[PDB]
Amino acid sequence: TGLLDGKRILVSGIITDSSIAFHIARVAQEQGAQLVLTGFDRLRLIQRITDRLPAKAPLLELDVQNEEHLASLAGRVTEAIGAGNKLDGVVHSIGFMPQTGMGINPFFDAPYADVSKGIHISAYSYASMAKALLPIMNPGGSIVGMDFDPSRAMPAYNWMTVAKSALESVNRFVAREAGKYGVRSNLVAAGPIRTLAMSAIVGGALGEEAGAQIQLLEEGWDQRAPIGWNMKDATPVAKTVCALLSDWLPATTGDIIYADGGAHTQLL
Amino acid sequence: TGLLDGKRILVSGIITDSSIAFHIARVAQEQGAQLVLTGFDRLRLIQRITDRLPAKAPLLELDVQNEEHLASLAGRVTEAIGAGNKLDGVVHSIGFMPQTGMGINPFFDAPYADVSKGIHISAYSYASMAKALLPIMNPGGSIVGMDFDPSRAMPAYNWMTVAKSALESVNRFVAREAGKYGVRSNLVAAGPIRTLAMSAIVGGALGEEAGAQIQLLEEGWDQRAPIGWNMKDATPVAKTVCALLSDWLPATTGDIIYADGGAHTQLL
Amino acid sequence: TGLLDGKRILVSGIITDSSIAFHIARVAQEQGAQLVLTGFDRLRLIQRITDRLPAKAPLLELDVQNEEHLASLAGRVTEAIGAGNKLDGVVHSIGFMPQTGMGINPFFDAPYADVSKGIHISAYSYASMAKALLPIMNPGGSIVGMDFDPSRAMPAYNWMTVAKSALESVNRFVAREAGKYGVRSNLVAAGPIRTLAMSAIVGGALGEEAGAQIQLLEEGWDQRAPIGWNMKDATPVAKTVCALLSDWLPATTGDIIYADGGAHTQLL
Amino acid sequence: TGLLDGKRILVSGIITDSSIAFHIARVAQEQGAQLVLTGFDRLRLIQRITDRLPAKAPLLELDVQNEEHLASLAGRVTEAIGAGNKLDGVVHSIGFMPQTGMGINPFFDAPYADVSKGIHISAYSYASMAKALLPIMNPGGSIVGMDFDPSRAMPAYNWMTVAKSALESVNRFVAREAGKYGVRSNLVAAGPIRTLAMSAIVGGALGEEAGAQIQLLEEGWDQRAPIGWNMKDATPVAKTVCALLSDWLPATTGDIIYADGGAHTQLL
Ligand SMILES: NC(=O)c1ccc[n+]([C@@H]2O[C@H](COP(=O)([O-])OP(=O)(O)OC[C@H]3O[C@@H](n4cnc5c(N)ncnc54)[C@H](O)[C@@H]3O)[C@@H](O)[C@H]2O)c1
Ligand SMILES: NC(=O)c1ccc[n+]([C@@H]2O[C@H](COP(=O)([O-])OP(=O)(O)OC[C@H]3O[C@@H](n4cnc5c(N)ncnc54)[C@H](O)[C@@H]3O)[C@@H](O)[C@H]2O)c1
Ligand SMILES: NC(=O)c1ccc[n+]([C@@H]2O[C@H](COP(=O)([O-])OP(=O)(O)OC[C@H]3O[C@@H](n4cnc5c(N)ncnc54)[C@H](O)[C@@H]3O)[C@@H](O)[C@H]2O)c1
Ligand SMILES: NC(=O)c1ccc[n+]([C@@H]2O[C@H](COP(=O)([O-])OP(=O)(O)OC[C@H]3O[C@@H](n4cnc5c(N)ncnc54)[C@H](O)[C@@H]3O)[C@@H](O)[C@H]2O)c1
Ligand SMILES: Cc1c(Cl)cccc1NC(=O)[C@H]1CC(=O)N(C2CCCCC2)C1
Ligand SMILES: Cc1c(Cl)cccc1NC(=O)[C@H]1CC(=O)N(C2CCCCC2)C1
Ligand SMILES: Cc1c(Cl)cccc1NC(=O)[C@H]1CC(=O)N(C2CCCCC2)C1
Ligand SMILES: Cc1c(Cl)cccc1NC(=O)[C@H]1CC(=O)N(C2CCCCC2)C1
Repeated sequence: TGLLDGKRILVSGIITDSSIAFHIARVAQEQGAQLVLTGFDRLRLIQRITDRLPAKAPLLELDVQNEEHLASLAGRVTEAIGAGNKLDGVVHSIGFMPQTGMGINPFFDAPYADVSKGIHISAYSYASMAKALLPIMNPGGSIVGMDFDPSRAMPAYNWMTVAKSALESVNRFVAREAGKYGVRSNLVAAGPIRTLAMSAIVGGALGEEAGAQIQLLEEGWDQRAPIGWNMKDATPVAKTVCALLSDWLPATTGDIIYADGGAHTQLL
Repeated sequence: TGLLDGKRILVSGIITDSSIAFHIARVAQEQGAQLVLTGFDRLRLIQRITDRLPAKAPLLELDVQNEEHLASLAGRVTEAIGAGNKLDGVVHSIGFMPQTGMGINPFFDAPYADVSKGIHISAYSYASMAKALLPIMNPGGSIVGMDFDPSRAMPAYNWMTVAKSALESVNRFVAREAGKYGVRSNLVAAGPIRTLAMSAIVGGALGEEAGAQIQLLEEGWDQRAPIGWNMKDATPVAKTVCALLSDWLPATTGDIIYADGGAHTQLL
Repeated sequence: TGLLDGKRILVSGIITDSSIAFHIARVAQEQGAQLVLTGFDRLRLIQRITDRLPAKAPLLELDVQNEEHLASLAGRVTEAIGAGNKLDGVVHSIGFMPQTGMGINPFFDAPYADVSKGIHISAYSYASMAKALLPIMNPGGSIVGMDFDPSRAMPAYNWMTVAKSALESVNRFVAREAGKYGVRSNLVAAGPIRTLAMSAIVGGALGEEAGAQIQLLEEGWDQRAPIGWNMKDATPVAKTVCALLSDWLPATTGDIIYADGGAHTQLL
Repeated sequence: TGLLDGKRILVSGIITDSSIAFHIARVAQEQGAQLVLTGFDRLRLIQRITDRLPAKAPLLELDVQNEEHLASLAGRVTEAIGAGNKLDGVVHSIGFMPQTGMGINPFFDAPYADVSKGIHISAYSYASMAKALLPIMNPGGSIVGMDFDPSRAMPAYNWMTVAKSALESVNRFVAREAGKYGVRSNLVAAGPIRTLAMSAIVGGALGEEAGAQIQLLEEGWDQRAPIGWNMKDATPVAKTVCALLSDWLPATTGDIIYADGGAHTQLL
């Protein structure tokens, strides 16, 4: 009697135990889902990480910039879940921007080759993955991607902000395509989560000013959030993704659900 | 093992079996919730209607323009659910605008006394009800109100649109207050639902042009919605309200969830 | 060869020499406009204030809660500008909320009678004034009102925020009506301007916490604004209103122009 | 005594006499501006076209994908306007998406190489051009780019919609950089303008369904616009760009001005 009992769900984006996708996978399994995981490049690492999940789940390789991986993905998923079975859910939890595109590196100095690679991985791939998986998704199914509200500019996030603006637009078009299959497509806009890399940025990995700016953003976020915001706790975000994967938001698509403590609704 | 197992939830706004709140109440009971209902003016009618719900629920009188009713409400609710028990949820499903404020009656001809009464009932009362009930709500609780997206003007909806714009603003302030209690506050923006009164408007009750315009809006809504929109089915809306009443959107507050088929995300 | 050469423009909302409308009137006259002014209650005061404007302008009494004043207004304006002449512009620079609706007074404690009076004056009156004046406006004309961005909640502004949310909605409907006359309707959303009353609030007139919160908002606004924000200078706002009154934004209506230093486009 | 008397303004994006930039250039010259034009690839054609403008203006080559052209641009502009003179304005009126990214070609079938080229030209280049020209812009100056509202998905516009979503985000970051120079950055979101290429699309150049869909969008736009919308008249758009280039919107930056008849403010 879990929220996702019987559902077959693909989850991308695990790379460490602090990955938002690790917590999405954990909560989905606690609620009865059967998972297929996808991982990029370091598959030995990812397998060792996902051994800590509450249940076993097959791990498939997927580099979203690799056309061969995308073309073979549905077949590999079907092999893993059994002929005649389809997916009920897909989680896109993938993002990347080269360091020239973030941090104290000036906005104008990011070469377009770098920005293009960030937009490929962070925005276009939401459409790539939907293209690959919709043919093996059931009616009533759900595609969910992770967003960070890009409606306003901010220090340091720079071209990643642009990539998220693109992703939000991509999501509204994926909803048009997915609708033909009876499938919903939505994003969860999360507040800041202190992953490994974010702690590295606070420690100055992308420059001192950038670290300082992110600490100020984190502090302000919890202040503005009427119910507070705990950057060390991804569980509320994971629960929100599972809500979208369930049968309980059946008339929402092309849309963005804010799991951010309510901060974006408050000026100060 | 229902979505709302053990939760005590107040539901306002039932007046007929086509009321959106009737379907919210039905689905919440199917998912294990224990309800207290509130009704306006025709309590004999409302009792006979709610006899058709799957489980029994006490009915309390509440005119939101009546200060005495509001001042006594928490005590009456506590009497109904038992001393030492509090509410986990509150549903505001209340709206009203005099006929001078809607339909073919010119926008400029609505007297302010009429508009004020519509705004009192449709917007201010969301704050009134929160004031009354927050002192008897548990941490983790949820206040939900019904919205119709007023971001753009449209024919005939006229001053009711203005009242909804006000309600959206009220909701962001109620979230600030509710947050002190560990309680969330959100609206569900539903697509058009063919209630009794809406069928009456399509039949020309507020003028012929108004009826024609609403039929065009309904048709366009289903067209734009990537997953379609069934104006005769309130269940998807009721499910969305129950999602917000559950524990599965714990980091959303001051916000608006669109249960509209995705229509507001598509231009055409 | 001023921006507004030959145009006849009604300007409401002057009460002191720090009124935003005083600066709108000054700049409009510097650019060639012929004005008619309207004033509320203290007409002797207002006349003495407007004697300092660069050119003479007739002053008419207008209490927007007074139906007789509204019903007679067009005739009084026509008397002042001459039979056979019409207005090219109207400026609404009127707002009010009782002190129970702002400041440290709790949001839930504002009586609806108070909120209703604030919404009447601050939102409904935009429609009242358009109703009164559209019959004596020329094609190509422009109605402009003053807004403070209410898209997010904030401390202390409380029910005035709600009134502005209502005003934004009203403006989109006034645009529908005005369009029949070839007239545009828009709002200017200004950043914070340190008028007499705002200095009084910073000095604690609506409670100490409220004053502290407004000083923080002011400081943050200038920080966020990419071109800065000078709360002591209403001229940039006045220029923006004159831009809307001119012939140079002929395809904008139902809309909001932000004269806020760009602050609403930046998170921090 | 023109709106732009004495101002030196760079205008990009002319390719035919139906180019929106041709009308921007014409109106700016009618209002006293001194222009420098930039053109892509067919410079003989562009020179013959711009011979029809009311005044002479030097034409410089600029392919925004060409790094050498960008690196040399400021020097070439300075050579054209005279050492010791700087620009007061820059107009970005550049867009491109390969045909795989628009029309009836399925959204999922656009190769990323194609999408990337569209985003390079249509979005990244707004930042490229600002980088190149800000060092030779005066305080009080203005950078303006052309937008088509991408807040909602729509048929056929497909990946160009995504590129515009990216451009809107880019504009908010360019505003941060430009602010250091005392320069504003804004976009004008225009309604549909029947250029040569758009007539070609209506005639079926990107598929029959796409042409049909654009005709429906055009018709609906004029219907929704409270003051109407004339797709054959770029002058209202050109005037709006000149308003932003003038001194009359001095507190607007990082923002979007809608020159669309008010259509985006109305649902129907
Ligand atoms: N951390 C936050 O503050 C935050 C906030 C809101 C949204 N998000 C978003 O959540 C998502 C997950 O981020 P995270 O914070 O968990 O970081 P993460 O580093 O743990 O996850 C990013 C993932 O993207 C994967 N990835 C990179 N290149 C790839 C490629 N070529 N093919 C496939 N996968 C590839 C990485 O392997 C990694 O698993 C991202 O979309 C991020 O933008 C993060
Ligand atoms: N029907 C739709 O298309 C639609 C769409 C979106 C949102 N909504 C909203 O959903 C909510 C419920 O509307 P509905 O369509 O179910 O209509 P409804 O008529 O069934 O419900 C409106 C309720 O408000 C109650 N009410 C009126 N005055 C009251 C007062 N003084 N005190 C207390 N209650 C009072 C009525 O008794 C009734 O129960 C409203 O907020 C409405 O604006 C409706
Ligand atoms: N000051 C700011 O920070 C700021 C920022 C953005 C928008 N605004 C808006 O600008 C407008 C003007 O405000 P201001 O700051 O210049 O203050 P102000 O006090 O100088 O102007 C408010 C005006 O409203 C008038 N008014 C009140 N009740 C009236 C009635 N019954 N009939 C007619 N007029 C009536 C007052 O006489 C006064 O002239 C208001 O809409 C305000 O909300 C102000
Ligand atoms: N036509 C409309 O309906 C409409 C509506 C809103 C916005 N817009 C926008 O207005 C702008 C101008 O479009 P238009 O309709 O006048 O079409 P247009 O074809 O006349 O202008 C597009 C211009 O981009 C130029 N361009 C393409 N690749 C380039 C490159 N590598 N380097 C430099 N310039 C390059 C072309 O030469 C051309 O001059 C675009 O941003 C477009 O997206 C158009
Ligand atoms: C919010 C912020 C600022 Cl202001 C400055 C720098 C960094 C951040 N926050 C992040 O980068 C967060 C949000 C986000 O999309 N990611 C991604 C995580 C995966 C690799 C690319 C970045 C991590
Ligand atoms: C959408 C629409 C148009 Cl366009 C014109 C007229 C009516 C409507 N739709 C409605 O009025 C719907 C949406 C809404 O808030 N209610 C309320 C139902 C309760 C009494 C007041 C109106 C019913
Ligand atoms: C921005 C702010 C906060 Cl946060 C708290 C209190 C006050 C304010 N700012 C104001 O009230 C500004 C903005 C505004 O509409 N007015 C109105 C001025 C006329 C009388 C009613 C208020 C003055
Ligand atoms: C609005 C629309 C639809 Cl719905 C479908 C197809 C085309 C369009 N409209 C356009 O493409 C308009 C708006 C726009 O950015 N351009 C650009 C003109 C320059 C080359 C790339 C496209 C022309």
